[PDB]
Amino acid sequence: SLVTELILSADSEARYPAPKELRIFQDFVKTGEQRVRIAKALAANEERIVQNGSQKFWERCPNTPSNSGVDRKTASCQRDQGWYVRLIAYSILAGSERPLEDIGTVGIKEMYNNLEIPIRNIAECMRCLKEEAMAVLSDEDAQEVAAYFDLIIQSL
Amino acid sequence: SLVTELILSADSEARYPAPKELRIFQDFVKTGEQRVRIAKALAANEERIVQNGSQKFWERCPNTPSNSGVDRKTASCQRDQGWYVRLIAYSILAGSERPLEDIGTVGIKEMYNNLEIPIRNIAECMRCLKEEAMAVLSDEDAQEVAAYFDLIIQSL
Amino acid sequence: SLVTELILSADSEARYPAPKELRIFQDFVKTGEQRVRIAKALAANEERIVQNGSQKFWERCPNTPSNSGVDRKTASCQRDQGWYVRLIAYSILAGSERPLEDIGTVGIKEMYNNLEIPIRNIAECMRCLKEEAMAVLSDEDAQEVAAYFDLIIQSL
Amino acid sequence: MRMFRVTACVPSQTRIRTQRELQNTYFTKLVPYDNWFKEQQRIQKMGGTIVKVELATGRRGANTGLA
Amino acid sequence: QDAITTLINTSDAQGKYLDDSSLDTLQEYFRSGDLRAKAAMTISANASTIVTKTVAKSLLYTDITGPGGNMYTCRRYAACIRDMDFFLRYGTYAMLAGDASILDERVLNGLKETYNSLGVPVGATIRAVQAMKEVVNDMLGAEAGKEVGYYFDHICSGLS
Amino acid sequence: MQDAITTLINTSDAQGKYLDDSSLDTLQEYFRSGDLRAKAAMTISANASTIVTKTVAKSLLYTDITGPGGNMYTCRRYAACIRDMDFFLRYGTYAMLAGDASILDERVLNGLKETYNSLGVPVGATIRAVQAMKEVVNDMLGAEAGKEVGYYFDHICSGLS
Amino acid sequence: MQDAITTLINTSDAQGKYLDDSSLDTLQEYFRSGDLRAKAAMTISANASTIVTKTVAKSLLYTDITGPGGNMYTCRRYAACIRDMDFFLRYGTYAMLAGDASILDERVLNGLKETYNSLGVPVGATIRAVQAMKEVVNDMLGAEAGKEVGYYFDHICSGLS
Amino acid sequence: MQDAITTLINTSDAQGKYLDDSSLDTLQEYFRSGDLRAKAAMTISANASTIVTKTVAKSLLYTDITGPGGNMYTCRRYAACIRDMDFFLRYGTYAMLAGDASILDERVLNGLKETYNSLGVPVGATIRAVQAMKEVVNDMLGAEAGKEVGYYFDHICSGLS
Amino acid sequence: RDTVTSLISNYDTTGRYLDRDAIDSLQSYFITGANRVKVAAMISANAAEISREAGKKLFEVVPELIRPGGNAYTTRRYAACLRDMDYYLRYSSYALVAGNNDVLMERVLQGLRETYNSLGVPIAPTVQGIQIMKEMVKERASDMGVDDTSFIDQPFDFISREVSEIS
Amino acid sequence: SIVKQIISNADEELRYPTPGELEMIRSFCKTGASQIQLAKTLESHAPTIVERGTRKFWQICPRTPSNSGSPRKTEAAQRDMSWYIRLISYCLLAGNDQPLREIGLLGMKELYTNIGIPLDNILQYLRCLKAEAIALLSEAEAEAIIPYFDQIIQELVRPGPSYF
Amino acid sequence: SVISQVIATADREVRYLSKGELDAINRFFNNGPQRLRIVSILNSNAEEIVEKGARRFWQRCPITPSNSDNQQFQASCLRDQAWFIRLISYAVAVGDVDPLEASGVRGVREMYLSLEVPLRSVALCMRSLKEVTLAMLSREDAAEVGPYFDYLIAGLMP
Ligand SMILES: *[C@H](C)[C@H]1/C(=C/c2[nH]c(/C=C3N=C(/C=C4\NC(=O)C(CC)=C4C)C(C)=C\3CCC(=O)O)c(CCC(=O)O)c2C)NC(=O)[C@@H]1C
Ligand SMILES: *[C@H](C)[C@H]1/C(=C/c2[nH]c(/C=C3N=C(/C=C4\NC(=O)C(CC)=C4C)C(C)=C\3CCC(=O)O)c(CCC(=O)O)c2C)NC(=O)[C@@H]1C
Ligand SMILES: *[C@H](C)[C@H]1/C(=C/c2[nH]c(/C=C3N=C(/C=C4\NC(=O)C(CC)=C4C)C(C)=C\3CCC(=O)O)c(CCC(=O)O)c2C)NC(=O)[C@@H]1C
Ligand SMILES: *[C@H](C)[C@H]1/C(=C/c2[nH]c(/C=C3N=C(/C=C4\NC(=O)C(CC)=C4C)C(C)=C\3CCC(=O)O)c(CCC(=O)O)c2C)NC(=O)[C@@H]1C
Ligand SMILES: *[C@H](C)[C@H]1/C(=C/c2[nH]c(/C=C3N=C(/C=C4\NC(=O)C(CC)=C4C)C(C)=C\3CCC(=O)O)c(CCC(=O)O)c2C)NC(=O)[C@@H]1C
Ligand SMILES: *[C@H](C)[C@H]1/C(=C/c2[nH]c(/C=C3N=C(/C=C4\NC(=O)C(CC)=C4C)C(C)=C\3CCC(=O)O)c(CCC(=O)O)c2C)NC(=O)[C@@H]1C
Ligand SMILES: CCC1=C(C)/C(=C/C2=NC(=C\c3[nH]c(/C=C4\NC(=O)C(C)=C4CC)c(C)c3CCC(=O)O)/C(CCC(=O)O)=C2C)NC1=O
Ligand SMILES: CCC1=C(C)/C(=C/C2=NC(=C\c3[nH]c(/C=C4\NC(=O)C(C)=C4CC)c(C)c3CCC(=O)O)/C(CCC(=O)O)=C2C)NC1=O
Repeated sequence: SLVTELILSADSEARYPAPKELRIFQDFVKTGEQRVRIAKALAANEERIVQNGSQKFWERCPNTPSNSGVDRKTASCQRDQGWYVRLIAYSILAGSERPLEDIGTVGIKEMYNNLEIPIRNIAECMRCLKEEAMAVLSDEDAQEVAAYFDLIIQSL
Repeated sequence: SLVTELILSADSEARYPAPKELRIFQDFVKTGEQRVRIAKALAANEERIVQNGSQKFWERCPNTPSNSGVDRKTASCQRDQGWYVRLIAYSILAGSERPLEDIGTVGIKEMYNNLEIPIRNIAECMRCLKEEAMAVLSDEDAQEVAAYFDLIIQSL
Repeated sequence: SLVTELILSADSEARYPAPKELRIFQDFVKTGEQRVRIAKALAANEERIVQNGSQKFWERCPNTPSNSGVDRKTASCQRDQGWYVRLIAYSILAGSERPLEDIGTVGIKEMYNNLEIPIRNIAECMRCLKEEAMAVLSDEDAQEVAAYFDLIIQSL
Repeated sequence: MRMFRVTACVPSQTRIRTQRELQNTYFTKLVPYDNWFKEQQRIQKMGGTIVKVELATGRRGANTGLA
Repeated sequence: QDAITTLINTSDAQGKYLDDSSLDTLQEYFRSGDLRAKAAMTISANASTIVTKTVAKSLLYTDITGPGGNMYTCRRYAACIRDMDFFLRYGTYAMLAGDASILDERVLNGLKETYNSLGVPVGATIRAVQAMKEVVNDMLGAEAGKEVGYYFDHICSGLS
Repeated sequence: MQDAITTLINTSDAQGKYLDDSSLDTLQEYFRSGDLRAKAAMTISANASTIVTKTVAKSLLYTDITGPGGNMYTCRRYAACIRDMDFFLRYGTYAMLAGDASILDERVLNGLKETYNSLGVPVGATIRAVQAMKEVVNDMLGAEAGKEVGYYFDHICSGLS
Repeated sequence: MQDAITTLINTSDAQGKYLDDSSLDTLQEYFRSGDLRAKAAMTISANASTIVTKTVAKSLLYTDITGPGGNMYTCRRYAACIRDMDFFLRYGTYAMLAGDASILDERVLNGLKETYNSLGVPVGATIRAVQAMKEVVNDMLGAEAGKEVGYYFDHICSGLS
Repeated sequence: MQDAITTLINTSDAQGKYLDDSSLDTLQEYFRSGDLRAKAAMTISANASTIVTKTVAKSLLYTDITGPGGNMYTCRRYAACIRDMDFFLRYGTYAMLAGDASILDERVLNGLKETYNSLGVPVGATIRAVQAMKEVVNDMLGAEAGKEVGYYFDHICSGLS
Repeated sequence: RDTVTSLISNYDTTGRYLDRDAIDSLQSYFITGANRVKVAAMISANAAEISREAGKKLFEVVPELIRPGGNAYTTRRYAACLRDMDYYLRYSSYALVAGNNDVLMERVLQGLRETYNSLGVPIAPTVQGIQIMKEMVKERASDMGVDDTSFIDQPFDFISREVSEIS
Repeated sequence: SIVKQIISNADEELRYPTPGELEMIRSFCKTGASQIQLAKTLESHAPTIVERGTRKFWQICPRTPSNSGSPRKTEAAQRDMSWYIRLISYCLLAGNDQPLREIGLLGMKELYTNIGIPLDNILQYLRCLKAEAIALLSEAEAEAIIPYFDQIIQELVRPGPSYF
Repeated sequence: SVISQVIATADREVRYLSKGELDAINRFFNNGPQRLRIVSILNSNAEEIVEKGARRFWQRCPITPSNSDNQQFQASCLRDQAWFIRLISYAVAVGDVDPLEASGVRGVREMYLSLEVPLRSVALCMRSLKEVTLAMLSREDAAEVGPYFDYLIAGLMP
């Protein structure tokens, strides 16, 4: 989160929060209302976000384990899409991508290679979910969400 | 500057700047006009700031080399005060104390201890200059300037 | 002490104390009687040394917390002076400033800044104690005690 | 950051230390999490008996905030 | 870990989103953020002064300070005020974060063992921490002083 | 470490004794197992990633140790478990090819239990998954070399219990 | 590293005065370009792997640089070229987000020509690859941000020159 | 480390006064034993290898702790024991010259017993070795200086027991 | 890189498969390998004698090196020179096993002249002693029964050629 | 052993053993029966080599701690030499020189200088044992075990092999 | 090769090539000619190995860039098959994977990630290439060659 990172940056040179750190903290606390609005919107519409993203991702990339005829694989893909958008909600709530990084996007390649899932297919799907997140959000909301969606993109 | 440390933090872990750091960059970029106004204010009333600060500094402490009757020492004290408020203006403009640190507070004690000048005398003169900047600036500008003033006070 | 530092220099390179180090040993041992005479001399007249040091230091630097009217602060300053001349006698006994450094000149500046007494005031007071030790001690004796006095000058 | 409190004694089997190269082997050391795997592997490579590994800093099952 | 991070951890353990009670907790933190930032400015403004007053009011002119005591010698006085500055800065960090997890991760762990190993007296140490709580309560007021003094009591219990 | 030859040499050398007939025949058994032990080590070296994939699929997936609150949740922990498995399989390959399990004793089981108890990593799920790995290598290597690497998988399972 | 604000402050500090009016005008220019600077850095951060892939595809694949005896033969050297292009792109993005090429001079250009001549790395083909990277980055951000970062790519080419 | 003078200063410093007559009398004792302590150090430094030779001969050789399976078997461990013996002798020399066993308590006895129990070094065997080394220093130094060095060798043994 | 890996790397860098000239050269190296291993064995059995006696012969023919002006006068420098002799003999034996001078290229000639110019070590007594080592290994190889002394000729000549100056 | 060195080198780089390492292992296992028979010849003939070497070395060098009147020094000399041939047989069975180095070359000179045995007399005694082992066993079986005798010999001729 | 690494091992723990290492390289020199003859057979069969392996690879993996309608991708893939066969013959000639490791295992994953070519698909193609080569070779020839195929596959099996 932004607070923990600001403290550990103050901790590193063994000092108090500098003239910028308190300013970033005030920015975070005053944008908190907007962040809570984003989180509420995402938690409300995650179901249709996942459905529309899977629709666009299967219209775009169909050579996937997500649509290889096994319903367990498809249900797992939908659950993973919902989990990742929930992690993006955690990121916008925390003010930093560290809920996304420490849970979703650090061991991502080794894990999804171990699952034998093609990495670029997941990248395509995260791009689909990012586009639908634009489709439901306002301009600042969708910009702040697309931030962490492209974090997921970079991790793949 | 603050953006220098943003780029150096993106460096040394071999990564691109996170959108959280990009958000710090946006916020600094919109506070830039206020910071330019504050620096113009300091470059405007620096003369009276040094005059009144030296006045109150000699009022609270007459046992300094700056008022020992040698006017070259008083000229050097005036010039040190003016240089430091110039550095604080640089810090405001850069959005970080690192110009102020790397020009006037890294080897601060070695220089002033070579100059046979008491450290806490410079610190108390800096407190006087801080109170003068408090007296002449608006409240948010006063907080921003007095924070870097306090940074110098910590360096002593 | 000199003995400890001889042992440490013979250590950290895993060697025996060289013949020259044991020459140092057997000579510092023959230096012993004059060191006991100095410790006894400094212990015998310590009260008058601190009285006359306070006299000259209050004559030369009156802007001190010792002569602010509080006899508790005055008594504490006399206690500090007696403690420091005790440490210098200890350093004669040991043959080096290791007791002096370890007990009184390692965290000297940080402590007296926590106690808010100006550092140069302590330097002037110890210079007064130094010149009274010149007054009360013979020439070789004045040299051996003024050495650790100059060490106290360096720390302040 | 979450730390490991590790006590181990790592012996030398490939070199004779003459008089100064001898340092110590029984060390108790705070180890960062991101290096403890490599330190465990290194002191297993040199042949050390690891007698005590505990979590000095941080809690178990931390999904986030552990560093 | 901070208040937001603990909330995320709890809802990730339970696997769901942040419910309305956790959103109330988060709105509490987010509306306390401004006054916590002001108190952080104030503690960064006069930290050395606070340490000066607390060593004067709690640790000086007892025989702990004089010979045979633990703050005797210049280096041990420097180490003691260093530890006092540590406690002040880390209580400030915990006030900024809203949780004492930073104290439980960096300050309190190992500290009792190390203080008992060096012969540092824990009782006078906890006295110094609550005297710091009193001085910050005096120079900031009731509310912000209450928030930071709660974490000072957390440190006081961790030494205890 | 010790291999089969080094444990035989060590057992004889800690007695001031040349290797005897029982030791010479045990070393003969090692020499005549060497060819299939090398072939099994090469097969595992080829198929290590597939082994770990199938092992985690059949023992550790679609259980609550994977979902939220599970120990294999939060992808870096899944990757940590997969790294643990690559190390388990490579050290089992070392033990099976060397003929002795001492490489396991001095590079896995020393420290592994206390690290897992320090981190809250469940040892029972680790052991069940490691024997599932043993079953996988049994499945696609054969009965003989599969059991030969399964002996050292049993040693990894026993040393964690 | 001296960014635009830092080098501006350095000029005025060497001159000894405050930042003059024209220096404040340039700082205003930087402060109103910073939003598109952050957005361009955001897109480069997202699509860095794609940018390097299409750049190598348009300037370094299907030439004799990738055939035997070419410098991009022997897969480790292809990977070394990929990681050099990644260094070029990320450090040019740092320079664009900073508003001055000091990070390119200090972290990249200060001895890369010596190292590339020492290793026998093609300087001219790296310059062509960096210009192709400038074309690729130009293509998916648009004219303004594209030239704003292509200035730093051209600076990389000039320092390799 | 601390020497006899340093400890006298340290107790007098913790009490808060100059050295009283008893502390100065202990100083007289130390300063008048300094000549023989220096001579004993010269003798120990000159004959270190010989002292370790006779010490290992009269306590450690010809018994099954040097046999197969023993601790000084497998030549590198015997040379490790030689190094430990020479280290103990040199640190006993440092302790004898300083007049204090503080250096041993800081650099020798701090964690040595736990270390040896972790390596499997027989603690009783090296304690018997240190007493034999005490006997060798007794024989080739005399009763007086031999007893003096034997005090710090006893401190080594007690910190090892 | 031995002969095998050097030739393979050359054909890799030009992209060709193995032609019959390479197969003949590889088979030739594999046939000479028995003699190469025999010389490595004799070297590992008599290395101290060969290196030290070559140093002795060099100091007899070049007398000045043990004289006070020379850079092998004291026993510290004498032992350093004999250790250098052991270095040359060991890496020349490595090259004899490999059949290639890559080991010498990266581990003997990687700055030897810079070191010997920094310390004042004379180059030409070093290569003279290298040649004495080569003649010694040649003669006990001929006594051992190896008719082909061509293989053992090459590493010492390579070290001499790369180290010596241009007259 | 060969497998020991291969496992150590493979675990250093955190990689599985390569096909060439496994070819090395299979070739060594193919020669394993032969090397076991080499060790068998060594086991059968070792005390004869020890007794003839100790007689020859005493004749060539009387100033020897074993040749001093004490029976225990004599028994210790035979014990040490038989132990060295035991390590040579271990080297035959392991496939490399690990059980000579690790179990008695590493730290051997300093061991004996602490003991008080002169190492030049040790060198001569080993030369004698090498001679009687050359003359005692066979021709082809000498080529396998006498090089390890040379390996233990080569560690102590090095203060400087003497010339004019 | 075994001889380079045994030289490096003797260099690290400073000594000469001891007798066991000498027997190891003696067995290497004795096994040389068989490696040479099987290298000659691989050079004779390399083209047909590529054709049959590509046919079996497309049978076992039709959704690939090689099997797309773009013939540049197919030509690059067939060139890759020939290059890996040449490198495998290099590895067979050397007796270890040092040409293979030096040229086509180290960094091959990073390249094919930079080319976006699926490394599982390359691993499957090398599996089919292994099957074709083992079919085209005798049982002991298969015993020599198949490990190098296994090591090429495992270098990208991730
Ligand atoms: C006198 C030369 C100067 C001066 C002194 C002054 N000191 C105090 C209070 C204290 N002084 C000490 C110092 C030490 N304790 C140690 O262990 C060491 C090493 C030997 C030192 C130097 C301490 C600990 C105190 C605290 C209280 C006490 O008595 O222990 C005061 C009073 C401070 C106050 O106002 O509360 C004063 C005035 N003042 C001068 O003007 C001189 C330059
Ligand atoms: C002062 C209020 C009390 C006191 C203090 C005292 N402390 C030490 C030594 C140490 N203090 C610590 C504590 C910390 N180190 C850290 O990094 C952190 C930050 C999270 C803490 C809290 C440690 C570890 C030490 C030992 C190492 C060091 O020197 O820092 C001393 C010195 C003791 C000695 O003999 O060296 C003292 C005097 N003493 C009192 O009497 C007060 C009650
Ligand atoms: C969907 C966008 C893509 C896809 C999905 C897919 N995933 C799996 C299996 C798993 N996915 C996960 C995921 C996570 N665990 C975590 O901790 C995190 C962060 C919160 C994530 C994202 C896990 C653990 C599994 C394993 C199964 C399980 O949950 O027990 C599958 C199944 C693969 C199979 O064959 O079993 C699938 C299909 N597939 C696609 O094609 C999309 C690109
Ligand atoms: C996988 C089968 C199970 C599992 C794994 C898991 N492990 C960790 C963390 C660590 N595991 C180790 C492992 C080892 N230490 C050694 O010496 C050896 C070599 C043979 C091994 C395998 C280490 C060192 C760590 C800590 C350091 C690091 O993670 O790099 C975790 C993460 C725990 C956490 O809190 O993050 C996990 C998840 N978990 C399961 O549920 C499986 C049954
Ligand atoms: C000899 C008298 C006895 C003996 C010795 C023995 N020691 C070791 C190994 C080590 N000894 C040390 C010792 C020290 N390190 C230090 O820093 C200091 C001061 C605290 C000492 C005294 C260490 C650290 C080691 C391990 C690493 C090293 O050898 O340098 C061994 C080897 C045991 C093993 O390999 O496991 C032996 C044999 N053994 C006896 O039986 C004698 C009575
Ligand atoms: C075929 C099995 C798979 C496949 C292949 C494919 N490869 C490319 C492009 C290249 N492949 C290489 C290969 C190598 N470089 C080396 O140094 C070595 C080792 C010695 C090898 C094998 C290179 C250099 C290229 C770049 C093009 C060139 O030759 O300059 C492509 C084309 C990708 C593109 O976008 O052009 C393809 C398709 N395709 C499959 O379907 C198989 C899995
Ligand atoms: C296997 C590694 C090893 C070796 C070689 C070893 C050496 C050893 N031999 C020992 C001793 C001797 N070696 C010898 C041997 C020789 N006497 C000679 O003059 C020659 C040429 C030799 C060849 C080694 C003698 C006479 C002794 C008498 C012991 C003494 O003088 O102290 C001992 C004494 C302890 C004991 O026997 O139990 C030791 C520790 N012990 C080991 O751990
Ligand atoms: C401390 C000064 C010093 C000395 C004395 C020294 C010794 C030394 N003498 C040496 C050699 C000899 N000393 C001697 C002779 C003696 N050396 C003596 O002191 C005595 C009394 C003798 C026995 C008679 C012999 C015969 C050699 C043979 C040299 C050779 O092997 O060719 C050498 C070798 C180099 C050379 O030949 O010049 C060295 C390094 N090196 C040094 O640094």
